[PDB]
Amino acid sequence: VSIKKSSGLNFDNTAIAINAGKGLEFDTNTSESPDINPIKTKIGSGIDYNENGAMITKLGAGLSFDNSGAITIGNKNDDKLTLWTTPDPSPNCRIHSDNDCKFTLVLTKCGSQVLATVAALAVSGDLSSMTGTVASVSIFLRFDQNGVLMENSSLKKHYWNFRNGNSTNANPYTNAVGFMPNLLAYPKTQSQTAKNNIVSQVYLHGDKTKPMILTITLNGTSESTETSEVSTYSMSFTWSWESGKYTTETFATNSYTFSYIAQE
Amino acid sequence: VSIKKSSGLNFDNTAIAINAGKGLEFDTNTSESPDINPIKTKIGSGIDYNENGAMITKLGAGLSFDNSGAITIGNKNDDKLTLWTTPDPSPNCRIHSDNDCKFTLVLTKCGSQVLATVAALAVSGDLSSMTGTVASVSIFLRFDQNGVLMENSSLKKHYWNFRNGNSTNANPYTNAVGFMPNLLAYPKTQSQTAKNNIVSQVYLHGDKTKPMILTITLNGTSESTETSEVSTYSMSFTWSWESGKYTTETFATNSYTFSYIAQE
Amino acid sequence: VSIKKSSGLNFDNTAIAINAGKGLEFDTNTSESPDINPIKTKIGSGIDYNENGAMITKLGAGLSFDNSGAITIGNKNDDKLTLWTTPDPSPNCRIHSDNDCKFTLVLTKCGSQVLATVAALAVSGDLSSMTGTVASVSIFLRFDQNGVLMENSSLKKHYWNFRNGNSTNANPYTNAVGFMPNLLAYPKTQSQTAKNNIVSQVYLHGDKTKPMILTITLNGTSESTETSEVSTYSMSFTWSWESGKYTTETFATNSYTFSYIAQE
Repeated sequence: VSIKKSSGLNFDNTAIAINAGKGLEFDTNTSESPDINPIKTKIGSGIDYNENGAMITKLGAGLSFDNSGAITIGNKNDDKLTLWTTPDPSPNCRIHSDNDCKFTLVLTKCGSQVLATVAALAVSGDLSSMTGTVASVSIFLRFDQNGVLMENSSLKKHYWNFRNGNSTNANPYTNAVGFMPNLLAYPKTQSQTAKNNIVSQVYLHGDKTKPMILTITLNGTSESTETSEVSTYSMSFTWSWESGKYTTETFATNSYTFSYIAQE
Repeated sequence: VSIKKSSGLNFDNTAIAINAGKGLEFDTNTSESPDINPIKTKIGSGIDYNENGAMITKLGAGLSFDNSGAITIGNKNDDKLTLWTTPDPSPNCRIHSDNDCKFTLVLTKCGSQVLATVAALAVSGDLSSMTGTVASVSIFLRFDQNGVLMENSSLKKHYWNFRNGNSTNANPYTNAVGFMPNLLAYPKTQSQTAKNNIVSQVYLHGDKTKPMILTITLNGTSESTETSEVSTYSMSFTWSWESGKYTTETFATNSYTFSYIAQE
Repeated sequence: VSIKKSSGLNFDNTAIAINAGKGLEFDTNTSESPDINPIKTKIGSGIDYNENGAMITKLGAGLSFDNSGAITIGNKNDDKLTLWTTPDPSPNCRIHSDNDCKFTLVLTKCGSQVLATVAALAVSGDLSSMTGTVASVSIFLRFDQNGVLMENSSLKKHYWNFRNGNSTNANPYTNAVGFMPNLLAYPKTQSQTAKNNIVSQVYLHGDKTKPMILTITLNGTSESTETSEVSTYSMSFTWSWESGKYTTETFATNSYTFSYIAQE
């Protein structure tokens, strides 16, 4: 028996056998091993086996296959690079009384930063009924060390979750630290550090004659320190204006875009 | 004829054969088949073969090969994650009269949101010659149910397509739904719902003494309801100021950044 | 000897050999080659070999493996899709005198655009001590043809690098053109082209009563034309307010979000 060792064949005690090297190996966990030890590919990270025994790239969060079977950015329904209240939230927030507001917030992770958009809409009355001697509105979000929404927030927990189409995951998320405001950039503190805020002039109902100041706070003064409810990450949105004004108006803001350094 | 079956080979009808396992198969599509089938690799979604027969990961939109043969994000040339008018557009928009303005708009898909940058430059004359009794400028985009720009838009159709280097795709796109404003978040309506708008104070020619208000509208009020030309998605840009101002000025805005929840 | 050609084996002049097809080849580099060449997988771009000899997807910038070993978007210990000064810079910038300011700037690549966040803080005195009939503060970044920070810049070179956790890359970056402002969209010019800037009203210390104008310049008039130090790309941040105001105040800004079209 003459073999061509120059092409993957060799001996083992004068017994012919295919000399497999890289990317190749023998399936040890065969029903007939060592007798029947079929040769197969040696895979690792990023690759997996199809139900049909075919090798495929194992895709994770953020990726998916297109039509030609190529890998593209984007997710097949489930999307964990987006944390939100859903694009069209039912009353889900409290400003002065329970469920008096529809709060909209979409956090999209873009690596070291989070791109966000926000909008609020009262659904129980005019400003005068939600403020008192106050000429401001405040919506706050407190998160534990895992990025999980805490009870002492203005937003109801049920529909604050990762994206799933135009809705959210049926199951509550357990970790979103990648969406939290970076603690080195925005430390926890009682002192209002300029860098912790994003301050702009906005307009009630988009009306130029009805200006307001929107102040967004990352950690810092928006952190909860109450006994038993100390938050690690936090973020609040405050709208202020000249006392006496808009008393009869209905609180309704225009969508607002902003971004911040992420914790990880 | 001694075969150590523990190493890939086997005995089929007293004939030495290769016992192929996971990730390996026999090419039954060779000129000389099924009598002579070589051993090829078993591959599925995410994997392909180049001309040299080597295995490579099949990349789609958003991904590309690093000069080190690594998979990285981004397509310097053909890029389906960017719908724009090119960065250096020629007279391509109509404010008052044909081609009287250069309109620059870049929509960059960031998953659940679209990050965008906009700028406009009149190239035919001063504000007076483009408004009339109106102290404002409007640029609107109408899209069919597939995200294709409709005839009833201020922007011309030729150079509004997916990115390719610093220019556009040669072939007109047929779907950009993932770039369209989310209908649940921004419904089509005859009503000025605050959330459908983004409103900020901008400055003409970047001069602090020449303030203007910029109202970007998503769907809703910017939708086209005209018989035969009813849009599904739309966005408009309106710049307004005190009537009787900047009559001899050239309309030139600074670059503005905003983002919005995408349809998908 | 009989052989089953329909199963990967063939005859080369009476020599039994394995008929290698797509995705396979013979390792002709072994210590025993060119005679005892084992059979191995033919690999190309996107794929690499484990130390264990297994096949794995070769991941580059922007990608990484998660728990289940799947390919996911995101990079912790090395993110070349983020060029920053680190989230918590020590004095690292010069406004009037050396190290008199903590300049924070994060540039995150989002395909065709760079998403950015900026914030500055003086750490040596008040506004009067940094101005003098000025009524403004400027911070400029000049870059060479590779996107490498130049000497005639306000920011110290040391900690302006790609991201690594909450710090920077141990090694100085040699190319970041991908983070530079597009030259076609924002040309180099002694002329103040409206589109080259981004202008907004901000507030000192987030105090509604202490407004300022923030002018960001992409290339254009921010480019250095000095002999021997002629920048290719550049960006500047200029804060101006009404003369005579805020002389005893310390310069502190709120975080500012903005974006621009990238060079590549």
